[PDB]
Amino acid sequence: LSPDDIEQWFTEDP
Amino acid sequence: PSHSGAAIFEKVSGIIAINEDVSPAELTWRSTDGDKVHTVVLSTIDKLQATPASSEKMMLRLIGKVDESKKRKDNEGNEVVPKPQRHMFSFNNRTVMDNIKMTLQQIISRYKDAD
Repeated sequence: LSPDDIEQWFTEDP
Repeated sequence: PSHSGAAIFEKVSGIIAINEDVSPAELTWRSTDGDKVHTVVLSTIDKLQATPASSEKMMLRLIGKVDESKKRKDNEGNEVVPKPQRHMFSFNNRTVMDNIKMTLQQIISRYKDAD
């Protein structure tokens, strides 16, 4: 819904 | 795999092609079917965002330079702090996106070295 949401895609999880 | 890489724009599919023959060099996205087309100025590209290979998350983000020093006034007669340009693209082959992120870096650095 927000830009930060798409940013998480780059952060992901190990 | 240089100056071209099948990229997805606005959730739509197409190919992303870069041309450094034009000043300032730009990038043009062309749908697969040819229903949508997009153009971006690379010379502004201040930062390149790309999802790691280890991350199943496929995506590529382009950051355009800004100029908040300009100080633009709003309809309310008050000054505002402009925001930096940022594009969002999606790829299916880490290699293709890898080329774009690599090729784009060559353009920025190309202008960075000059200044």
